[PDB]
Amino acid sequence: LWPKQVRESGMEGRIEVTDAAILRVISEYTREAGVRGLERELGKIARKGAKFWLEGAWEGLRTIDASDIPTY
Amino acid sequence: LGIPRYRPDKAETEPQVGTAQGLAWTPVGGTLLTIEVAAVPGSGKLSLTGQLGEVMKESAQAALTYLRAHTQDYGLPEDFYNKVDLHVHVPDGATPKDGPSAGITMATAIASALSRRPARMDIAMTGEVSLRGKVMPIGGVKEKLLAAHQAGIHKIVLPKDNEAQLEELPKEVLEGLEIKLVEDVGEVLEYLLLPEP
Amino acid sequence: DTNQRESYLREQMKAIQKELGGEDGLSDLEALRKKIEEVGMPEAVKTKALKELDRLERMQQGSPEATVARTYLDWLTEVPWSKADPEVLDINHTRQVLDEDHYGLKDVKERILEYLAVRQLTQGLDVRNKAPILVLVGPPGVGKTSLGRSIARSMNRKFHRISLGGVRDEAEIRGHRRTYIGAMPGKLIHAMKQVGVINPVILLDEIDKMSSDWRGDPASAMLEVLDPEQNNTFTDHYLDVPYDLSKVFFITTANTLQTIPRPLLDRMEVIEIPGYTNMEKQAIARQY
Amino acid sequence: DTNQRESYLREQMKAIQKELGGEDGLSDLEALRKKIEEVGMPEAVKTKALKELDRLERMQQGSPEATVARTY
Amino acid sequence: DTNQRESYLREQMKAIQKELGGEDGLSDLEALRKKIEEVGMPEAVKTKALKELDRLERMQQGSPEATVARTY
Amino acid sequence: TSLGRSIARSMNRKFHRISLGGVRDEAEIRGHRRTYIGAMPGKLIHAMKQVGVINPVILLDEIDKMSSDWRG
Amino acid sequence: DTNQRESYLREQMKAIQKELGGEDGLSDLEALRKKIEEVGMPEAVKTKALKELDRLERMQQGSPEATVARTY
Ligand SMILES: Nc1ncnc2c1ncn2[C@@H]1O[C@H](COP(=O)(O)OP(=O)(O)OP(O)(O)=S)[C@@H](O)[C@H]1O
Repeated sequence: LWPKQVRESGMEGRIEVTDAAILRVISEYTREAGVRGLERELGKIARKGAKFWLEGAWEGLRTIDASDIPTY
Repeated sequence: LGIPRYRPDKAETEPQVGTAQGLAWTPVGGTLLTIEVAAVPGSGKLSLTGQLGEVMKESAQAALTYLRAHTQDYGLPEDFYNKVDLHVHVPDGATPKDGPSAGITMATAIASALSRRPARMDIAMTGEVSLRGKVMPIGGVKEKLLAAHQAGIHKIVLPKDNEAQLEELPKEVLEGLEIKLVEDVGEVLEYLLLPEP
Repeated sequence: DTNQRESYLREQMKAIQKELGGEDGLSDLEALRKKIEEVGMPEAVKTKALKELDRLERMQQGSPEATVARTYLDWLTEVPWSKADPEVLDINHTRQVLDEDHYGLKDVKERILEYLAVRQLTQGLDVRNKAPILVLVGPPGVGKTSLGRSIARSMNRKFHRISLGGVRDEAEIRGHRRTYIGAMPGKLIHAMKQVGVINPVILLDEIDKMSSDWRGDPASAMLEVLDPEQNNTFTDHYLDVPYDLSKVFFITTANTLQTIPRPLLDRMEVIEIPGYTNMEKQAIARQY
Repeated sequence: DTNQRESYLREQMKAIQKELGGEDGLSDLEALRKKIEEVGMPEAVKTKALKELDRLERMQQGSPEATVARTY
Repeated sequence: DTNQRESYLREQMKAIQKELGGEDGLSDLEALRKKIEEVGMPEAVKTKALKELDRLERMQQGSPEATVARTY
Repeated sequence: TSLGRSIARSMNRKFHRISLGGVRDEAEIRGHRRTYIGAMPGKLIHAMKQVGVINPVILLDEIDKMSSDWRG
Repeated sequence: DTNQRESYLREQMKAIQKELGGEDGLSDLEALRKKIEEVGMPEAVKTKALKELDRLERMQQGSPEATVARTY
């Protein structure tokens, strides 16, 4: 899904992702008994990644963390 | 302009006994569904009045279950529920937002009857009641907020459990507001009536 | 011999057409047949344009085709095919434009900047087209034309507005049965005609107040235009060659989060705009 | 005299209109036909394809007689 | 015979509306060329007056486009 | 009636209460469709003829129960 | 002789719709008619069938006199 949704929203995949957050994503951010809202939350990953990497870049090659899940 | 088509301010609109400020989000505009319920000795049969549907009646009984858990808060005897037949009008008796977002407002109308004492106006409420008498987080928080402040209402009632959505609110909006946050149905219903019993 | 033959044919049908109709249907036949060429045309539109001229040249003084086909030719020419303004893909230009547009709920603006931060990235033709429609939900009267037009001037396209308050048929999302006069396209086509490009921006307002209880279902017909590979293939009953409509930015004001259809409750991001605060509106009026 | 001249000139403009309508409309029903025989259709299927080929040869620029047959 | 006697009968209706028929679109015919100059000097009404000047010139009882140009 | 007469003569203009409520089409309002037979003047243009200037005062009478035969 | 008389006039007018006039749906109603006159029905059936054959032979555009009659 992260290769899928990150490749489908214009981005090459220049920024990356961990999994200690994605367990917190599926536990705290989509309480559906399916996977579609996980795809939506990964959409918003792509969105906020494109913004905070495009409105001014604190780093050029980053990776999203479980410590900044609320931040993202 | 002409004659003022409304009041100068919704800060004072004569706080009545049984007026419950309905913070729904209607299609065209955001309204105050100021619904009413009046208390009377009766038979216990909850009167399904004012175009009630399926979830509204059980929301009313959800209110009275919590009230039956908490009779002392609202001036209520132990066996009052078997001798009250409460009537209600719902403008848009079919739900506009298709949800009981005015569920605690329906509860407020019931208890504002059952106190026979003023539920204060001008401070508008929204949220869903629970069988355990708790305020469940409400989808679409800011719509209810600024529906109220669109009607100039300063003080808005919203779930405690949506303190999470509180920080995401814009920092030019709450400065004219104050959002007292409630997690159960008791403290919301206790604040919006000054004489709760 | 052959080019003089075809030249004589064209000039003689033009001449005897002008001599017997109402100056070619109130100058309008030759007006549209030279307004075909000043607009850039796709080739199917040239073929259809000749057909519209044919349904008009069979009678420019007799059957309603003298008027409906004339208006059909007007629709083809008035809607500028193969015509696109040099838009500007930009972000902080838009940030300062939504600064000069007044205060705003301002939550919306980061959803906007969010969307357009995706719209700078490179997969595909311009950017790869997997996005919600970013539906505005709320009342009337809040700045669903203000920030809409502010975004329009921020990215430099043709703003317009098309309310959809209760369209009963596909026949006002398409045309009516364009064999009789009175058949007219939808107001969507009226707007797309009225803007001078192929590829403007838009507000879509009042979709939750739609009503559909007949054979032609406009909800399907507005699936036929909201979906991106479809408006470039969408065609009226009035028109016969699909318009190049697919490169569009598109916001949408609904007013109910519920009564909007579930096959259009996909592909959407709930932009909750309620009313403003007192102070917001006071300064809105007070300095704009 | 007025009605006969109106009708005769109406006659030539209709006739050379049919000329021009046949001249500008081409290579679409042939697109239908080369789409017929590119598809491995059975005999009943092919003779109904011929049935809606014969449902063509009508007025087609905005007329319901054969345009729905063309889309068909 | 019913159809063509109807056609020739309304043709004599047109002819008696034309020779001995003074009350027709020919009644206002003199007022037209009398008042083309009282149309305004702005281009909006002057252009439409001059384009109806020639479109009107046909017969005002039987010709179709001449009646709309006549009334307009 | 006398109301609007006093309006236009108070504004030194020509009042013309015109029949627009109960017109079968856009035919006494927007005029009947052109290039062929079946047309009558618009009552707005009746009043615009009936005033002599670029600046009148024109009634639109009884617009409450409007209906029209044009699809529009 | 009378029934065959009305029938001879029937296939004559069905033929008239058969060369031209939308080719009668490539003799669409004729199949219903020949199936009426082939399969041996009761006579109340045959009378309402013949009067619906008379009720046929009309416009074919979502109308009650031809399409639901074809179903019928
Ligand atoms: N928040 C605002 N700040 C500044 N100007 C505004 C704002 N809202 C509206 N305007 C201006 O007022 C115009 C329309 O005002 P509105 O009352 O918002 O009407 P409207 O927005 O078109 O109704 P909706 O909400 O779009 S259905 C806009 O085009 C702006 O010029």
